[PDB]
Amino acid sequence: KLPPGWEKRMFANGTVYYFNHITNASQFERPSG
Ligand SMILES: *[C@@H]1O[C@H](CO)[C@H](O)[C@H](O)[C@H]1O
Repeated sequence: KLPPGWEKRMFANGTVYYFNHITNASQFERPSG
């Protein structure tokens, strides 16, 4: 589905984004590394 450590996450206002649990990185666009 997603690259190593990445998973979907969401803000309290209902806005969805991508988050890396291993590196603490974040993106509004679907990740590739
Ligand atoms: C939802 O809140 C986040 C920050 O919590 C961000 O500003 C988004 O743009 C907003 O839609």
